[PDB]
Amino acid sequence: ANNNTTVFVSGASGFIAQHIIRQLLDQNYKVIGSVRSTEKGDNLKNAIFKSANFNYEIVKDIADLNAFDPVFEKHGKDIKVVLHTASPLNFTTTEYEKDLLIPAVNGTKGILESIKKYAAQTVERVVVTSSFASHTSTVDMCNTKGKITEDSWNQDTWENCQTDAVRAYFGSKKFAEEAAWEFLNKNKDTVKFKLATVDPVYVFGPQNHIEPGKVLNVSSEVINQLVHLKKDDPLPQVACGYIDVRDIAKAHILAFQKDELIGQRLLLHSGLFTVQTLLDAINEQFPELRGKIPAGEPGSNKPEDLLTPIDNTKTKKLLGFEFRDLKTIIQDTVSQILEAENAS
Repeated sequence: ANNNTTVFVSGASGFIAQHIIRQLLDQNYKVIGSVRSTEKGDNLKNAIFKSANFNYEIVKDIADLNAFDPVFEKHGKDIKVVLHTASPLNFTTTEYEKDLLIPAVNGTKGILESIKKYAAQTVERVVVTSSFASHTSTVDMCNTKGKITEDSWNQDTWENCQTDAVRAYFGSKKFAEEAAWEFLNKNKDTVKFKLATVDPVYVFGPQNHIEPGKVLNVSSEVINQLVHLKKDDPLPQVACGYIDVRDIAKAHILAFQKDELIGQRLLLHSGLFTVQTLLDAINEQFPELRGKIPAGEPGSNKPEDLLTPIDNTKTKKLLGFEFRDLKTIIQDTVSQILEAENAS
């Protein structure tokens, strides 16, 4: 029955999306992904996924509100599930409303309007990839006396998130997700689909695919960065929650399969980290790197002493599977990096 179900995945080349599609194909779903070019789609179909159940459509700019109209006109009677993972390109700008906020909101509104136009009674489930940033501003992320849950919202306004590039990016995620819930509320009787959102913290984990022989490109930066720093190199400053990419992918799939996930914001978060946390874990699990990478200041910079606590009890109860912990993430991520460089 899964092969009788077509799932549309926007932004199919992405880090999260590739794991979603791998998992979907492993469950014998029919998948149409959207890609920015024929060469990317072909590389995906024939070098990465290698499946007759993966098709692709070209969608170049999700800031265009009509970007998904051709897809749903062509396939509007077949797509039962939409996993909307695509985000606008993030680039340096000082015009945050024009270059960040408006494209992010249109990036959500567009595909929903396409569904309303061409597939209102066919699409049964939509899952939108959102962000921890819809739950908190950057300015509210470092309050050890507060608490963030799935019902928390980033409190910034359209105007005050524009003070700086990271805060504006956080605001773009907030307003993009708000647009999804607002669309659903305004169209409750016009469209059939049920909506959930998957809202991840900082994403760690192994690449779905590595092409060998290459400098290795990795989709989550900080672990690969630390692995390649020398002993005396100055340390980056990075603190957030962490979540494995494969758990995010699995959550998206449950979020269209399971009726208990309907209408929920799912906070995809396994634990807190600072760079010290990562160094401690990497040094412990990879003897070959001790004395080669930084040690940092073990015991300093505990994330509990810096970050607003995150309580995602609801999400963990509803998803019903155990998130990978930091040790597993570091083992899988670092061993993939080291083996790939060994092979090249």
